[PDB]
Amino acid sequence: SQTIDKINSCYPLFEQDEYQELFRNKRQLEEAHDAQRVQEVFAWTTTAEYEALNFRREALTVDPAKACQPLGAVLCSLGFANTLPYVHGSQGCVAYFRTYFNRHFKEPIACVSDSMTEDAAVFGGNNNMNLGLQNASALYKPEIIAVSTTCMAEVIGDDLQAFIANAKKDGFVDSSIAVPHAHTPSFIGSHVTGWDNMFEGFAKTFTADYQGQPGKLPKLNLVTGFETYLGNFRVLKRMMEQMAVPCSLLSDPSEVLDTPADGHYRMYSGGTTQQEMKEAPDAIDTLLLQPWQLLKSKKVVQEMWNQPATEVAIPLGLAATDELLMTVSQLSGKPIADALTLERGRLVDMMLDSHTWLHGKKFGLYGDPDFVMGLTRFLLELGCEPTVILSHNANKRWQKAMNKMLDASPYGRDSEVFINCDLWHFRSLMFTRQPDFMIGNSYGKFIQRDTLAKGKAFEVPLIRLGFPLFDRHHLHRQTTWGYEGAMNIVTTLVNAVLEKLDSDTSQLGKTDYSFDLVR
Amino acid sequence: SQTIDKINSCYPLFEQDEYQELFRNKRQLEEAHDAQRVQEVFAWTTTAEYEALNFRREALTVDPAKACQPLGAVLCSLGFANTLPYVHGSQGCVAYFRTYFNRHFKEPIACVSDSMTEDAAVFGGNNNMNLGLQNASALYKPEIIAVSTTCMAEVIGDDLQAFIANAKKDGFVDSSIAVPHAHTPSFIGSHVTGWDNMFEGFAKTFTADYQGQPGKLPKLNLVTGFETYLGNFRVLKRMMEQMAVPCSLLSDPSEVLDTPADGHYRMYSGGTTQQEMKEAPDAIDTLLLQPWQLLKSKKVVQEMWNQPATEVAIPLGLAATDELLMTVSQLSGKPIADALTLERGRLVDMMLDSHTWLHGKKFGLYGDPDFVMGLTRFLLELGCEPTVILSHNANKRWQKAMNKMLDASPYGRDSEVFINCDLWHFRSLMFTRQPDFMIGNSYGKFIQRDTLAKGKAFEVPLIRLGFPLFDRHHLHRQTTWGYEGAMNIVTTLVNAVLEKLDSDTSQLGKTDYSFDLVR
Amino acid sequence: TNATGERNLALIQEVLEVFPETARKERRKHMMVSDPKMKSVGKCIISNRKSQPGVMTVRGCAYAGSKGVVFGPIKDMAHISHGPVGCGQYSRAGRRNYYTGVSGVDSFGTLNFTSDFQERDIVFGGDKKLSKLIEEMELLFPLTKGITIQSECPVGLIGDDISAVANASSKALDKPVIPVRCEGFRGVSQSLGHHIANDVVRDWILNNREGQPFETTPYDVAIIGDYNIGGDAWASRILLEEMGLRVVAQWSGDGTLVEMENTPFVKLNLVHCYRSMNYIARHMEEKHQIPWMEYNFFGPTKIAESLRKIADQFDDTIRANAEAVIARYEGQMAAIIAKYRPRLEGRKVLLYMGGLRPRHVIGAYEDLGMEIIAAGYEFAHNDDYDRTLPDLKEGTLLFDDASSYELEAFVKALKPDLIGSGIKEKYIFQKMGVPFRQMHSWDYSGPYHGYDGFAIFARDMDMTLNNPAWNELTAPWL
Amino acid sequence: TNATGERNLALIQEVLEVFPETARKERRKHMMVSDPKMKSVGKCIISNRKSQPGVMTVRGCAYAGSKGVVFGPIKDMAHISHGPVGCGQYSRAGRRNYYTGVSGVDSFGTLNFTSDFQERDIVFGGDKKLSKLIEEMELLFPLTKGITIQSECPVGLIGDDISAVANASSKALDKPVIPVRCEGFRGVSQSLGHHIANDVVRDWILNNREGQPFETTPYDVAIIGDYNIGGDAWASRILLEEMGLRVVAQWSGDGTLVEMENTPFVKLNLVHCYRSMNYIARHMEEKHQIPWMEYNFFGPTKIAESLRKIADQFDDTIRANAEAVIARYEGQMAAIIAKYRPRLEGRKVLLYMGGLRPRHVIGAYEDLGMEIIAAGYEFAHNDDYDRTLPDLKEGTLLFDDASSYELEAFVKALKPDLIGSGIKEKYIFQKMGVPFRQMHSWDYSGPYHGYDGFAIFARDMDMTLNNPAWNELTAPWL
Ligand code: CFM
Ligand code: CFM
Ligand code: CLF
Ligand SMILES: [Cl-]
Ligand SMILES: [Cl-]
Ligand SMILES: [Mg+2]
Ligand SMILES: [Mg+2]
Ligand SMILES: [Mg+2]
Repeated sequence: SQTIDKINSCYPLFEQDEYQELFRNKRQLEEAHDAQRVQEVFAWTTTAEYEALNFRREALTVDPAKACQPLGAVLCSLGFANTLPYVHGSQGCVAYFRTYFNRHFKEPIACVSDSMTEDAAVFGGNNNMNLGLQNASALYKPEIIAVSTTCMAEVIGDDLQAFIANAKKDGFVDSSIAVPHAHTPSFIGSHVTGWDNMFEGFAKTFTADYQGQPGKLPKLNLVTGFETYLGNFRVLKRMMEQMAVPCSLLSDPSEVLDTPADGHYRMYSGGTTQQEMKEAPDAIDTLLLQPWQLLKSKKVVQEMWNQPATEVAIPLGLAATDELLMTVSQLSGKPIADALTLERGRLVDMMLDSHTWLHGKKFGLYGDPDFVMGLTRFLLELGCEPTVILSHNANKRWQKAMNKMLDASPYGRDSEVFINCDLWHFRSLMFTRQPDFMIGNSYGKFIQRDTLAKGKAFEVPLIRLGFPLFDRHHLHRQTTWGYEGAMNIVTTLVNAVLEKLDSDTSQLGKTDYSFDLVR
Repeated sequence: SQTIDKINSCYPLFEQDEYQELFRNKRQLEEAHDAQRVQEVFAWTTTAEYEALNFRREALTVDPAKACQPLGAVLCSLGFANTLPYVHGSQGCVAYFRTYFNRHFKEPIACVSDSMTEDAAVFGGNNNMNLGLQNASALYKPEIIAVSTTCMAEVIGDDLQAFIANAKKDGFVDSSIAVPHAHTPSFIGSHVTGWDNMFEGFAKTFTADYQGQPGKLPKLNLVTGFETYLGNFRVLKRMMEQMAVPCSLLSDPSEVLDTPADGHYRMYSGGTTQQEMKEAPDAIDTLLLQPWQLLKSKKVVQEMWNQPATEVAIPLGLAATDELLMTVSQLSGKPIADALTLERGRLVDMMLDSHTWLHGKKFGLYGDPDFVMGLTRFLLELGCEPTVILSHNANKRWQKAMNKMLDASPYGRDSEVFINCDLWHFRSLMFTRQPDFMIGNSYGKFIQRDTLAKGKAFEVPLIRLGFPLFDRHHLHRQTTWGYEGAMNIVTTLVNAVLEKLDSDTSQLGKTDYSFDLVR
Repeated sequence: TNATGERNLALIQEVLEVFPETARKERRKHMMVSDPKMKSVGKCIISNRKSQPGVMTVRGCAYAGSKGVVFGPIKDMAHISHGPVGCGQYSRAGRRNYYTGVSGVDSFGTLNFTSDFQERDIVFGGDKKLSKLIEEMELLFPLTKGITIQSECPVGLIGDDISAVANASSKALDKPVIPVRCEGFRGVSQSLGHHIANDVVRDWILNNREGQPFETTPYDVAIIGDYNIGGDAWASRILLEEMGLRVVAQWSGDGTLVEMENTPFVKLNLVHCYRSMNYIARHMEEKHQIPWMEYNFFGPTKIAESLRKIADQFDDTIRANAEAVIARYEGQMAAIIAKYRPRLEGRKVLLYMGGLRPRHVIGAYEDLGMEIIAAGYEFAHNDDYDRTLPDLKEGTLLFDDASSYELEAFVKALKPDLIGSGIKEKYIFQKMGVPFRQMHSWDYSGPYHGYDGFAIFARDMDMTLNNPAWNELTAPWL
Repeated sequence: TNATGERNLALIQEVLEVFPETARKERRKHMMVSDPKMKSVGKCIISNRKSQPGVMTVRGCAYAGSKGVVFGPIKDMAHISHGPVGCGQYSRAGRRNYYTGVSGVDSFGTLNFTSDFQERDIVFGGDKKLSKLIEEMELLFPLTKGITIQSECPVGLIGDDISAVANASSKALDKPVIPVRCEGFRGVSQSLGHHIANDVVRDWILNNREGQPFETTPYDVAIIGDYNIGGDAWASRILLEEMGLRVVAQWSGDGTLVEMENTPFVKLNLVHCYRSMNYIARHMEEKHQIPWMEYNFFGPTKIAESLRKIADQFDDTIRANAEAVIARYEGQMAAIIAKYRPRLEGRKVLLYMGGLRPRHVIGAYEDLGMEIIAAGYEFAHNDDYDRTLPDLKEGTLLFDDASSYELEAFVKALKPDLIGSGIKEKYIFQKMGVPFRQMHSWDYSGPYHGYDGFAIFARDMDMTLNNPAWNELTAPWL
């Protein structure tokens, strides 16, 4: 039942007596395991014994912490001006890529499929490509149609290059439209692989035959790789403007992912222009900011464009931001701006002011390989201990570099790094290694719940940094790179500590001797 | 006891068995009231009967939500370049003003006393003023010594103006130093009155003999009043730069409250310059952004500077920010910048994206009068219900304006406004009116703790917006005005709703049918 | 037709002028204007065809229909997304098919089990990996009652034989292990996934307790086709149990393999979602002689009609019980109409959802005084269009498998006061200044079924249509 | 003196050069360099003098010493900040004088009770308001054991008579109502507030149970002058009870009116903070013939010394117990020293706090091999400086009531590795690149007394002195 003055949604409607009774009655018809047996099995799943069995898996994956290649190609493609992402293959994939980004960004996501079905399974997807490019061009009027693929297309071996040439020659798509492509098999690598593959296709389309000369333009290009915080595209531009060093981001979806609600729907907004991509080989250099995933993009830069591809670490944290700005200064010959040095000192002031709550705190963390390395680095710089470090889509070379960084640090002595392991592995580790907190995305909420069910003393609270973030709003606007993003990370970490300490000391007459006003 | 591998601080050290035994033994020497009696009294303090007696108070104040005048004079004084705040009177006051701001800003706070003691109580404090100005000048070399008073100085009737005139006459303070003053009696008004009184002292000292001409300089002055968010000073300057309208803030402590940790202590940094204050009468107009407390500042602008003192609401929320920009545009003749209309539309997108979690939510809130009026207005604009609205230091004229606003809103039908009431009064209202959440400062943690002790169903979580914020770090960096500040507010409110809903639905096997991944 | 029908026929013409001539002619057969004198759509519309390539169809795939819709909600079984990692990750906990249990222990709906195909699996086949995965599953998740294998695109394309693996593993574990060939390249939309899944249930689940004793009552029923979005099926089940019926099974919201195996013993199948589960209802009538009927638990008019018709299949005791249940909730219903109908009446709605709700929720909107000016489906068949005609006012725009272009153009021209559609549509229409409610996920609210759900539905349409922020899209200086 | 002493005497002369002549000469008598053969300071330093106007002294007032330090901690009494609103608000829950209880019900330390003087109270006097306040307090806070009235500056200046009010209200309530004339202009610092408060305790609390039955033991003691910062007094109490003593009272950390009233029945007073509570200890010796002794529970060297001396006031049983307690914690101590001494040995520390800790913590620092290079107090008296001399290395700078200017100049010249001081000093010295630990509030950590506190102290000094952020104050390009 419901009362008119206070209508209850699902929770807490179903807590009402009539629904508790309903559930008792339904449970009699399910042949439910006995409650003691369920409790026994749950307790068993929290043990070291269970963990050893869990870590023997070779074939089953449970709660993965990665997505497939085309998702990354779509995000890359969204970063160019007047570009329509197009995924050649089966349509289910495109409903899911759009929905996945919709729920993180809270924004519309334009992306089409050419709807290959069983017919296309037999004959090849050439008809779908021809009609799909013609219909997409007619309805959405893109300047660029950025083609990637679904696994069906890859298995059947559709020749993308040849289909796209055949479409233009036959008049299905106007020749003035740019149609970069990339093969993005979801059974290789992950969504970060797709992003790098898509970027290589844009670079081929816009620069293959170009006679470039590095330093002809006194600019630097920046390439972010797969990144879903709007503030990171924006802070890079802001710091380069303070440095007075001209810059293009190559793939910048930060305007099309944040159009205003002003009565108009804008499918296209901002983004890297064709002029910026076509003149990219003339820059001094191109800085690949997530180096572990930008592998083919480094080959573009060095082999096609004959630029240095000056190695840079992901610009997360104080030291890594310092290194980015020293690299920008060395390449450009311009001094670091006094406003940036002031911002740096304010970050250090925050670090000193908050260090007693962070020093020695233990964290678990997971995510993409570049992000996990960057955040692990900054945690060591804060005097925190990243004890459990997992990246499902990382490789052995990355894991070797991680252990090298950890071994060198006073704060990496109890740190364990896991690759090709998923969140059901991470869940066991939260039970056995019990860090103070875990840093993850919204899938970590289930692990927090699981650890709390063992008991309040075992709960590992989640700190949301990463992707996807589906259960809080507007975190996608944040910044995690530069001094600005390090300020966010410091504030988020310290206040997570303080919120948990307040909760633990909030029991009137029991633990509130330490419920201090001032912290 | 302690083990070398995991040293425990106070909490949770005192949870250990040996300390629980210590406490049970110590309790036997206290003639404690029995637990049953203490429980009975706690329960009675949550009731409507206790509330009625609580609201009969005419003499006892418990848990005030205001501070005293000189605190606000110190903060106003910190906002002028090379200015040393000086409080004529008893030194205990200055130790407390410094400490109070140290704990909110996590920064050093320069302020001196002239240490009036029993001798000055009988002779008056003219000797303390002479020596105090002389010693402060020598030690700290300020360009401006900005003098306010403590209650001892007020009660004994120290003639501030005469004392300073004597110090000048007798060579205790050099002619190169400006010494603006204000009487700031703590038994009148609150800290907001001290800020306004201090501002009037600066206006007299720097402008009284000046023959100004409004619009000789094509600029606007802005006066914030008592404000402890660094982002609010910054956002105003950033929006004015985007408008291309020259501006000065008159009192801007945001640089001296955020100096870098670079190996140097800087007692002075930034601030309104003497040139800005002295040329203030030549601006087009001065906009008083917290109008209820800026009473003598309005008389300055109209009676001394013969400027319009165009009325503006505190620029908190979407409509009040639109109204500030339309006012700036109308007075300057300059159009609203396209970047500001873009930012406005992104705030509206956020409001639409998050509205289903905020609509109909009930809030209690307290703070200073201008802040509470602005936050109540924005909550009504979000379709929230500000059911319990308290401002300890607000007056009857403010209350009449609040009730007029609430009567005109569909979302103000159940709202009750309380003035001259404190947080013990607020505590009863959280028990009897039980809003969903309460917006307040760190003193509200004890009310959250008290409501949770009645039961989990009765808990009213605190959302921290106001001053002082002592138990989280770096919230003083944030912004609450402008579109930028409204984005912080919206994000803060919806994610408080979602954090609470996750917590409520996080019991494995019980309420986690609604622990949804996507929200 | 009337002046609305004429304006809508002109609008169809104007909207479709953008399409290349071939697609244009094809698309014109997917839209029409309703006529209250028409019992069947006949030739007026076509549906369940392939989507036009490249037009940004809203549709999903057969794996969404099978794993995402029919099998994923079954709480006591582990469902494997078999293929590369994407499909299972994007559909992990996206659909709010509520259930109670202890996650990862006796209930598995929020875990994503996958065989995470790598290139090696494409090249040598994934059947050995699947068999080893199932062994590891059983070791780590011993309380599963059964396991399903949801094929993704590559599995049939590389020639794997998951039915051979399922047969061998079922014997090895001594539990049902059920193979589903719901590769997304099959069919044209989510719809073929439903059909595929119903055929699999028919062969691999429904006969599992054939010939066994089962204690019946005269009032045993099953809820067929309610996936318990936000607890919709619980808000429905309560009314049927209050009317003296025993709900033996719920397919598949909060559902169990056990309940499904016990469904052939019921007296009457109650079909809510006709599109997704009419197949198995027809099968149970033909094989087990169990009658079935379609019903609608959206809003008071439909609920009362449904309770009375369901009770009419039994006897006078259940007939009297239906009147008693309706009388019991009449004060709640009157209060909801009195508070919210004045805030909503007269306002115009556009609906676009998958295969049931675009017609099914119309009564509840009409109970709140609202009018449907256009209704469409992603993947419905012509028998769904036929069933939509009785609840449309003359001249209403009725359409099928719309592109994003077409939805945007219909919205711009028709200017509905409120739109009900999905997550991919939400943030576009909000930026256009049109109040929007997600009518798949309930915009994280619900339930909307039942008497308790009608309160929430009314609350939610008012909250969003009348929110104060819709008056602020234009800056006040513009 | 030695080389270190000469450098400090030259630094003294250089620092004071900025002061106007009058102040310069006065300030010179507040600083000296220590001599290890000196047992008394004599004429070498002066202290407990007014502060210099305008110099930014660190000191507070007598209300801070009475309300904030001595009475504020007593949990079972309500303490009224009587006067305008500031004093009570800035001192609300600033000092971490821990206690257990039910806030607002049987324990009141975190509530801020005040009479919120307004202009009419200054013109017409506050006694009528105070009497009404106390009636309202009794109605809303019935479980107080007693009430104190802490006067702020205006009260005595306007001629109010709170003693008459306290006597009348005590009769009406049948509970102790204690008037304190601790107006902040009285005296020169927090110190006179201590002395005022002790005299008030002497006359309004201590005699309340004279001649009343009380069941004693031979080993009854009171902890005098431990305000339980971060649970310091609990970490001290546990050791005394482990040694076989009964701690009848704790003054006043986690303290009660009842414990204080039972204090004249103990066998021995154990004074930790000499400065704040030596007055009442001497009084109890005179009036009740209770012996008292000073002790120090900072670090293992001082704890062992104190346990042995305390036990030497009793009998052979407590003497043996002292050895057994020291032996029981030896392993713990040795493991702390072996882990943290190597990380801290040889580092130099400057200390600046109120009236006790600047000398009291030196042993703990020495137990981790750290060296104190300068020590000063805000408000100590010459008997405190006398008590500092035994624990300084020859030539150490010893100073009194330093301005911000002097402390900054000392730190720039001495270049301590670590500073221990208060909240107004913390953020200045951190920006100067000097590791800083709050040694009043323990930087929100503690306890630091006792064996359990030594482990936390060591962890904390290491945490801050060796933190990796201290190598980042200078940008890498500079
Ligand atoms: S879009 Fe239902 S035929 Fe199917 S997931 Fe939604 S309108 Fe589906 S009612 Fe159902 S619970 Fe659905 S809302 Fe039939 S199940 S393939 Mo998207
Ligand atoms: S500054 Fe103690 S004589 Fe008094 S509050 Fe701190 S060095 Fe006080 S030990 Fe004590 S608990 Fe203290 S730390 Fe004597 S009580 S007026 Mo500021
Ligand atoms: S139509 Fe449907 S969702 Fe698409 S793949 Fe096919 S079953 Fe699946 Fe899958 S891993 Fe990624 S999302 Fe695809 S490219 Fe393949
Ligand atoms: Cl990698
Ligand atoms: Cl006011
Ligand atoms: Mg949005
Ligand atoms: Mg700081
Ligand atoms: Mg169950």
